[PDB]
Amino acid sequence: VVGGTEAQRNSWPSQISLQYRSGSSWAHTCGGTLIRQNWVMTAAHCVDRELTFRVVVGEHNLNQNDGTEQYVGVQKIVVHPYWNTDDVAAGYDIALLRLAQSVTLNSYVQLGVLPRAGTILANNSPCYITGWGLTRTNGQLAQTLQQAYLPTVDYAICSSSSYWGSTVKNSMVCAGGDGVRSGCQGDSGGPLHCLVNGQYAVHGVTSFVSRLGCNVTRKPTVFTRVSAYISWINNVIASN
Ligand code: NA
Repeated sequence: VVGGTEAQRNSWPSQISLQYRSGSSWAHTCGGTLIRQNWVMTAAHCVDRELTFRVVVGEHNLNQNDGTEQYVGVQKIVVHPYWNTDDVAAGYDIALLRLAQSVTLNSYVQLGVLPRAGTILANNSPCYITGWGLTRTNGQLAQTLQQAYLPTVDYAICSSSSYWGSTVKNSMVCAGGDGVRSGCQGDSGGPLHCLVNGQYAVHGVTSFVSRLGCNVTRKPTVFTRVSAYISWINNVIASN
């Protein structure tokens, strides 16, 4: 997250860190959203590589003992069948991870609330991106979970020529684009939390930024639109 602020420990309890084994340690690669006690929602592209993955819930600081973490293996990966790793602009950048154990819920560990199917936010709708991604373009991962206020940019504006053009689809949410704040590498797969009728819901799964940089004016961060995938989500969980 470029131009973020450190999140309070209990603001975003559905946020997880998806990590891969890296020698005798684990490295954060992507975000995710706890949606069942044994199911995480993430970006398909976060799991294109043939790695050993684990999920950390109740995680705040990647580099320090928070006293609140639970560490769980990924037992099953279900990627959207239409996902194509060479065509992220096509969409479908969503995957569900079934965890080897059911996590315990507390104030640091909660299910992410999802929008109703079909829900599209009005332009300029208030949202936060959260994650441990780079704090600057070509930068380093955050230690502490960050958040950045990223208002939505509607499909008509986001798919206009000075924004993302044909690259953005109606199956996606755009947010931000102010040249100051954004998603960056390592935020992928994590939530866009948007405030709708008094309640935050996870409307976005972080998918991509410009190749030119994370915080590039009129290249808002693009998210897979959760509300387009409600039946797919339910269908996967119900059969797994
Ligand atoms: Na920690």
